[PDB]
Amino acid sequence: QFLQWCTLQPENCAVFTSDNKEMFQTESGLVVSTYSMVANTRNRSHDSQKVMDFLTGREWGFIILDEVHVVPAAMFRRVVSTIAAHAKLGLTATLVREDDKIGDLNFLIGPKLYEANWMELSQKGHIANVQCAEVWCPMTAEFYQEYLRETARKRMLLYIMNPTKFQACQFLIQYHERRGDKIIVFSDNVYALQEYALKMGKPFIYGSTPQQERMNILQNFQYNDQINTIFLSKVGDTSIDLPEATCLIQISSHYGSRRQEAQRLGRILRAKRRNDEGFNAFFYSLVSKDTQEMYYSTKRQAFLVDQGYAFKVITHLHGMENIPNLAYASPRERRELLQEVLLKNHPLIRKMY
Amino acid sequence: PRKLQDLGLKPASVDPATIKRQITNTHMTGILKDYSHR
Amino acid sequence: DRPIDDIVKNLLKFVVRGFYGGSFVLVLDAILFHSVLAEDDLKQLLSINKTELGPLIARLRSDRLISIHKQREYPPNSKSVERVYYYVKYPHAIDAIKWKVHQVVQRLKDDLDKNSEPNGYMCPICLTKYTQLEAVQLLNFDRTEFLCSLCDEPLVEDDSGKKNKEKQDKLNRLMDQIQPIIDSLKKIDDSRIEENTFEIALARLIPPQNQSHAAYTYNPKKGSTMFRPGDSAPATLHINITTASDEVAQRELQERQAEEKRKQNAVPEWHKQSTIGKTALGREERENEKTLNDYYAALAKKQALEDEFEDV
Ligand SMILES: [Mg+2]
Ligand SMILES: [Zn+2]
Repeated sequence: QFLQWCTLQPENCAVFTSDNKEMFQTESGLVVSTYSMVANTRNRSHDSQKVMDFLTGREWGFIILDEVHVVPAAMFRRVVSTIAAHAKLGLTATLVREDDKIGDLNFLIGPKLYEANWMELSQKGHIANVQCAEVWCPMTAEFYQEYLRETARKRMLLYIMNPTKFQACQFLIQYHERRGDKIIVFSDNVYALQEYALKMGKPFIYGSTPQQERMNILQNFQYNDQINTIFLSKVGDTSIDLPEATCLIQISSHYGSRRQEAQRLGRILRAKRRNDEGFNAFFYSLVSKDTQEMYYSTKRQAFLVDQGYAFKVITHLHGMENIPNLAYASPRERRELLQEVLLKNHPLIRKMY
Repeated sequence: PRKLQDLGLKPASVDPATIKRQITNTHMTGILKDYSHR
Repeated sequence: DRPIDDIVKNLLKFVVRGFYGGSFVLVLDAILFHSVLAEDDLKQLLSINKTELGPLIARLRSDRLISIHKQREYPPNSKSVERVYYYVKYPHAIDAIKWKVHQVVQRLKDDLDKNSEPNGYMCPICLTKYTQLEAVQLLNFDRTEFLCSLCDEPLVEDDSGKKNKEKQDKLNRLMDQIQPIIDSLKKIDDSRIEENTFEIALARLIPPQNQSHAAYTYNPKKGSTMFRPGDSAPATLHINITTASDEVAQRELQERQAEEKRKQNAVPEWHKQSTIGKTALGREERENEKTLNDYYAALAKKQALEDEFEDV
């Protein structure tokens, strides 16, 4: 974005990441790095140590903190003091966090300058409109029987792969795929993410994947008509641009965190076709009934309601029974899933050999 | 060709020496098409 | 093609017909009428033996009016043999012709200038030529006659004193005779000619014979880095007429597209109606016309081989 919008030459721009660490030798320039590289204090190698001396020795003028809602952390805040700058700018869509350290931003980087209302921009055609919905999926009796006995730690895994949610996710994905919508599926639980993708035969992305592979999957999901849905994880929860994304599904996510709900919603607020008449982005949150997820779900979406977005309860999806095939329809398949999830927890010598 | 240029006559030829010769999710084995550039 | 090609051909035709004998015209004309020509085909076109063809090709090659190209051929039915083809490289021939014309004119001018100088001297015995400066220092004591060094004999004045006009006549005739060459060259310089090659010449080929053994094809060896001296040189339109029936058909197709277009943005049914009270999810005129026509007719009467291939 920097190269295309402004007129800075590539000569004065240096990127300090794990791949390349060269620093611009010109009089002045830009460094687009990450908090991890600048916040590290203990183990810095020779390649990175020279960069650190270059950063510290010179007196910089400006610092930009994208997603500044994580700057007041224990050691991410060290970059503000270590790096010398006469002006500091914070840029975060969401300015809230679980702990009471949000107010600390006042003296780390300064006060709040301007806040833009979400609704006002939405009606002006600058951001897309979202029809937030919360689908209630009652767990089957067989699974719920083990729900009561199972401990909380394994309880999460128990109701994250309930058969009812599979039917809702599959039916919703197919319905939106027919409509011609680019669907993004978010799932904090890696094991659940893999289970969804392996059965559904759709690509999935999670922390272990390399940059090259995820980029290839991302490019295919955008420019190829064959693939219209992807299965993302917490990796892409922030500062990712997906203009083609219009539909979002959240089978299960990060407990009581609120910023995660809002930041993930921001992915489909990027819709390129946000000005065509009658366009409404779709944001779903499948929640199991009679489970602690309802307590978490009602708590995590407490920031969107403040902004203005309203959540609609969908007790039943019309036409869902007439779908040809559904996951774990027969009792035999359901019991097979139940057991599997329950079971989860000298050069001379060389010639001889 | 060089000799003709010395005499002022345009040579319709050139010296031949001047001519220069001139990873996860592997359950989608082949669905993923390489849309690397646009 | 191009007008310049004819001009170059005319220049070659005049040069060969004037500055060469008879058989030279036949060989060059045959290689000008056709493109690259196999040696075997050239022999039978003119019906001249190989021994007689040698002197003609050799001299023409020496003057660079004809270029040679040798390539290995692999007949499907016989052992491989090297074939020789002859063609014309216009930049080479024009370059050679330009130099030779200048040299001949320059030689006569230099010879004409030489004849204007004093005659000189020579010794009848040893046939040694002496210049005026050289003869002055060899004269005798009496200073009456020039004396030779080797022979010690009186010298004799040289000839060429009366040729002052003859050489001028020679130069006059050549310039008038050689007029068309300069005129052709002047037009050639104005335009730009593209250097010819064995492959390029084949584009204009007129086969000499019906079943010539030589294969008039250039199949360069695949990815060969070897370089030889002097062997390198510098959507369909269809139209459909739409009638009244087709016009409405297109409208119906357009209407169908418009109906489907709105669907991608249409809100689902779940979104429309609040679903809290529903269940859970999971688990005859023709005769009248004829009589009218008959009646109106009465009114008018009353009033009145298996290989890889691709589909192109
Ligand atoms: Mg951003
Ligand atoms: Zn003598």
